[PDB]
Amino acid sequence: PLLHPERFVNLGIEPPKGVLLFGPPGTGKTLCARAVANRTDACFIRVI
Amino acid sequence: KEIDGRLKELREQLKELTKQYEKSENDLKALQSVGQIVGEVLKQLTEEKFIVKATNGPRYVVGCRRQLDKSKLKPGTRVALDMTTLTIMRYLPREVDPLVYNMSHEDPGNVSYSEIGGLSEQIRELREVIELPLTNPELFQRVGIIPPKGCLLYGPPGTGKTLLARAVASQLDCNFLKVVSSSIVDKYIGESARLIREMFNYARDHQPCIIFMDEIDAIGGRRFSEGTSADREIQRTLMELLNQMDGFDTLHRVKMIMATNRPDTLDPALLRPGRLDRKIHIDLPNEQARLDILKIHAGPITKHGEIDYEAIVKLSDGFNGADLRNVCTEAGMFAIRADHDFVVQEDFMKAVRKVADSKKLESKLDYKPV
Amino acid sequence: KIMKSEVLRVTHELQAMKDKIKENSEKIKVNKTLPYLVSNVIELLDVDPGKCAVIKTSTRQTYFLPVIGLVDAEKLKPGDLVGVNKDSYLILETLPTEYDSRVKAMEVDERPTEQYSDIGGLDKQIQELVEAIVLPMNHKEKFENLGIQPPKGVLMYGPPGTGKTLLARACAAQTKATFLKLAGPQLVQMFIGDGAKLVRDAFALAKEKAPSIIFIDELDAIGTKRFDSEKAGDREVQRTMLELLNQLDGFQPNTQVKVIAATNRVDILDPALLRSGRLDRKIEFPMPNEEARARIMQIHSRKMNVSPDVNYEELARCTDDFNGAQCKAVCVEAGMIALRELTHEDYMEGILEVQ
Ligand SMILES: Nc1ncnc2c1ncn2[C@@H]1O[C@H](COP(=O)(O)OP(=O)(O)OP(=O)(O)O)[C@@H](O)[C@H]1O
Ligand SMILES: Nc1ncnc2c1ncn2[C@@H]1O[C@H](COP(=O)(O)OP(=O)(O)O)[C@@H](O)[C@H]1O
Ligand SMILES: Nc1ncnc2c1ncn2[C@@H]1O[C@H](COP(=O)(O)OP(=O)(O)O)[C@@H](O)[C@H]1O
Repeated sequence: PLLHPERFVNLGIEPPKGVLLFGPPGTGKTLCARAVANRTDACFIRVI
Repeated sequence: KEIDGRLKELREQLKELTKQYEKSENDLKALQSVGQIVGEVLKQLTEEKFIVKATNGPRYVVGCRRQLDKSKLKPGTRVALDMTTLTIMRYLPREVDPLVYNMSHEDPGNVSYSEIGGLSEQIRELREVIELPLTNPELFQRVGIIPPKGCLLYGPPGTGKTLLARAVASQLDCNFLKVVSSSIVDKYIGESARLIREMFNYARDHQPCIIFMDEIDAIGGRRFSEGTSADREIQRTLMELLNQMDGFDTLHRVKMIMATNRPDTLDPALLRPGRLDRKIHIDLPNEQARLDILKIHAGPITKHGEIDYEAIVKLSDGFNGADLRNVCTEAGMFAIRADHDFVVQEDFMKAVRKVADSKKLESKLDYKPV
Repeated sequence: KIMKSEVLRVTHELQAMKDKIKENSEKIKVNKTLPYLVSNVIELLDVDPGKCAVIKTSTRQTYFLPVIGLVDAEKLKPGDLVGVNKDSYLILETLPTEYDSRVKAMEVDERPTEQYSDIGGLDKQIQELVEAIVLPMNHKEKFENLGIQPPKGVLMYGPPGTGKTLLARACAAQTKATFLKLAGPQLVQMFIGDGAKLVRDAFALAKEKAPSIIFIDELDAIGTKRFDSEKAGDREVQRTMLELLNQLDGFQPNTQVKVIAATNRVDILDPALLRSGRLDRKIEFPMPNEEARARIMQIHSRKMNVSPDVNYEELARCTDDFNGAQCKAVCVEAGMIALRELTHEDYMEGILEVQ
């Protein structure tokens, strides 16, 4: 969706409405940080 | 005629109109009107010295100048003050609980209390608790007793309590106070018991006040274990209510009519005799009473003389008059279906079975009486 | 005769009359453009030996403006938030009050845009409540001339995912009037009278804003079936329940602001809300059949064009005991996987994921 290459037409209107990246204490939110670095300057904030 | 009829147009446009120059002056008069500060005279220091509490600020003392009738001023009277004119320029009576006033003086146009059937015993109970003490005090003078204070109504949520309360309210419509017993809560810590004392004072002003408040269980409670600050505000509000209605000084010609749904959870301190003189349970409507209510609800209905009312009575059981206008309604848009001018008995049968199947689902239709 | 003298006075006396209030109004409207003190009306019906007022000012003061020199007490009913002169210490003009913090905007949607076409399956029921709610809005004058006051309380009971929320909002959109949504399961407040206060200002807000749609959810949570055990006797929630009861008759004249209560099991209610003048229209919301479920998900996936010619018949066979919400989740699950299954086989796993 951040690349916005195909969300508008080929797939239905909008990309999937959300992500729940859960899991036991471990890899959780590290993939989020990796996605943040791989994406544009619209970068995440870690709220508790 | 042209010089006649053209006149009759132009002055009528005004009359009530062209009533603006003085309205303008009045609001200009307001523009340079002095706003006089308002307090309550706690006590009279001397014949010319009067100790007055500003409703918010400190107690000042003021003094009537020449003709303000210092004799009629009393400790606790309302007077207008000015931080500049040094005196009282005029005196002012009291207040009337405005929020309560309009919601107690906006009783909608109801029908007579004779339009509800099966509660004639409750009707005569209301007559010999309200009308009798004021119409004939000579008989009770020969008796030598005080009239009773209040009566309680309780039972299934559908009885006619709101209809009876609205009917007795429509009987007077001038000295009847309605209370819903839930607007007592507010943002501020104050104005909780202040209002309660205020319409009690209003009940002191007018002797034949009939006070009606509903859901005593909304303030009652049994006992609060590990009470919260909101729970603690109930118990002081309940205690203030108790000591202002029974307390040390009693009311005169003021009767309280209250209703609820859970009699067991009520606080035993309130329901003891002396505060609640009579307890009345409004039971299930009778089968012939349900027949009368059905006829009342089916009065202005286009129908012919084939309706089996006895069949409705046999099938519809345990159904308050509430469920009966449902049946009358359900026959209504059944008649709307297929565009039928009249209402057929089959529509009532469809209504009865649909309401009966509706009522099957719900259990515990009524609390057991105390 | 005597016209030409009369009107040369009259038209002059008309225009000069109105000009001075135009002056005066300005002289008081700038003051009305600078009010500073809230109006905690503590009224006296002070008949002049007509009325009068006490105003608890914002700065903690009280001002007894005589006979309320500007606003009639018929419209100046007591309350708060009504213009008061900052200099003249007089009532200035009415203004909107405060809607009890939470009720100011709890979840109030200004205008819903969901359409009636995207919902279906229970078309007989949806048309039934449209006749009982939407028609009393658009053709309200038809009921007025007929003489029958439309019923207001519609109770829509059925397992979750039957489209009650969409139908209520779609009906509100069709009426083109105000829609107010109540979070029913969260009306149980530890503060005393809080839920009672919330429902009041919700009714007050609905009355002040058009013939509205009061969509109270979780009526079973609001009202217990009176099955009284000491574990919980529904003591503090009976507070709010009868409060909702006494506000159901507030809008009986002029028949505006309808009440729509959504729940799953109607049997968990005592015969209090099931009243003819109160909630009377109970409409069943069953789980849609295979045809209806297939049509519902087809309408949901109408905005998706990835897999042509999917009759959804195998989906209807595999959509046993599923809700419209489950059908939407099934179709959007395809909307998440149908990248680069696809046809008649990317639908089953949606239900399997939730459990
Ligand atoms: N796949 C991984 N590769 C490398 N390091 C990882 C990986 N998963 C977790 N870690 C390490 O784990 C630590 C915290 O991981 P992460 O930020 O994902 O979790 P968190 O925010 O601390 O919470 P939780 O463990 O509950 O998900 C970091 O030091 C990170 O390097
Ligand atoms: N005994 C009765 N006679 C006539 N109508 C009744 C009766 N009981 C209930 N109703 C119907 O119920 C509605 C009034 O509600 P009500 O039962 O008075 O509330 P509550 O019982 O909480 O006071 C009215 O529409 C009225 O037609
Ligand atoms: N007939 C229908 N048409 C379209 N969507 C529906 C339908 N029925 C249910 N839904 C879906 O169900 C969801 C509403 O769920 P919810 O309001 O919790 O169910 P209920 O109203 O039965 O309690 C919506 O997001 C909607 O997509």
